[PDB]
Amino acid sequence: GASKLRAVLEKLKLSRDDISTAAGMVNGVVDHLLRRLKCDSAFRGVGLLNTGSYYEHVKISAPNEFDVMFKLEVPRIQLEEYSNTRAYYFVKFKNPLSQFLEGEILSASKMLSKFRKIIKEEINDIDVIMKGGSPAVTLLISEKISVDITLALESKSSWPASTQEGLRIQNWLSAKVRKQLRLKPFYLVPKHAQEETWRLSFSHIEKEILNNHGKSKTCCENKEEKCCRKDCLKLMKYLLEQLKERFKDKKHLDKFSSYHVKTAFFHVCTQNPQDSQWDRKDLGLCFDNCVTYFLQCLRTEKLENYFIPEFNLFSSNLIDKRSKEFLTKQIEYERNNEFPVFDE
DNA sequence: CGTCTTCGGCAAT
DNA sequence: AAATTGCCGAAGACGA
Ligand SMILES: Nc1ncnc2c1ncn2[C@@H]1O[C@H](COP(=O)(O)OP(=O)(O)OP(=O)(O)O)[C@@H](O)[C@H]1O
Ligand SMILES: [Mg+2]
Ligand SMILES: [Mg+2]
Ligand SMILES: [Zn+2]
Repeated sequence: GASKLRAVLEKLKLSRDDISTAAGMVNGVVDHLLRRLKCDSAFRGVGLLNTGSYYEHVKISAPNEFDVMFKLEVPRIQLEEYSNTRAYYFVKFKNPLSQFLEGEILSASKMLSKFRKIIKEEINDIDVIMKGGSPAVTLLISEKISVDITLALESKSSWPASTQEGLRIQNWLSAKVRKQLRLKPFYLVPKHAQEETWRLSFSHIEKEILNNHGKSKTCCENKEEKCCRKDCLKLMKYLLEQLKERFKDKKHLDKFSSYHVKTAFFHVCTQNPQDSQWDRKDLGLCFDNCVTYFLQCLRTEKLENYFIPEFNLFSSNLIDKRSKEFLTKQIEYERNNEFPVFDE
């Protein structure tokens, strides 16, 4: 019901007064931590990269969770793939970060220790409190707003071989745009699989795609070309959020995150490259495409990382089969009854 | 649809 | 020498 879905999206609209107060609190704390980190020899070339739903304009309910990425431009990087995970690597150099070296590989553990320590020493100074390595630190500002701070290495090199067949946007955002996007740097965040591994990150490309998302260059720039891509992502994020809360006493949905929904959404955009396939009048049909695709990923236990096709976010090593069947069962029930979790 | 606010980039310090 | 910063304009809440 497109009429009901529009009512849900109004409920999910952020308060501009809340945005102004929340952004002010986040920026003040983030700018403070950047100034301190820029004073350290190791974090000398640190820079800010705003990531996540808020800066992608797909945050729902309230601006209570922010995601920032503190990126270091590292030089002469040499990646070594860990096992055959296609997404986790060991970092080597072909310098400031010499202190974090353990042998010849860059220690994500050591680098995370100084990162957390410098931030923790600076957070006790401030009405903010600090709480698998990525995000490095989670701040709670005034008991209302949480900010995930992710340490990240910036490599301006060509993307690793595992991403060769990823970012399949040629028939959607154009091969010209895929060439320019893959020219931008890629990022490595400390994530353990072994605690000295780094995981590939493309949150900057995800933000850029979401804010320049149409086949048409003028998509969502005027009233005539308002698509419902972001509305469908919001509805999918809310559906998973309401289900995880409804079944929080059970532990099945604890492994599911909004990134699974966001990754699945990018795949639906590849499957439906035209803006006419995302017309505002067809919000219920477009949302059902996102639901139908997400059910297919659950049932087949296959949800490829949008940038690393061989990395399966729904792998059996990552999520239990009973968790996928449970979420499959609940989504099918929810769809067959006009999504009761939206009313709550 | 005009107004106001925030965010992102990068010449110019 | 290279990190900082002010500013322009899009995105989107908001109302009338
Ligand atoms: N498993 C993952 N693999 C790769 N990148 C991830 C993963 N989880 C999160 N990210 C990156 O971190 C960012 C923030 O993720 P987070 O878990 O905070 O949710 P989100 O995308 O911000 O949406 P919301 O916070 O509203 O649920 C994402 O935009 C994504 O780019
Ligand atoms: Mg977020
Ligand atoms: Mg997070
Ligand atoms: Zn659009």
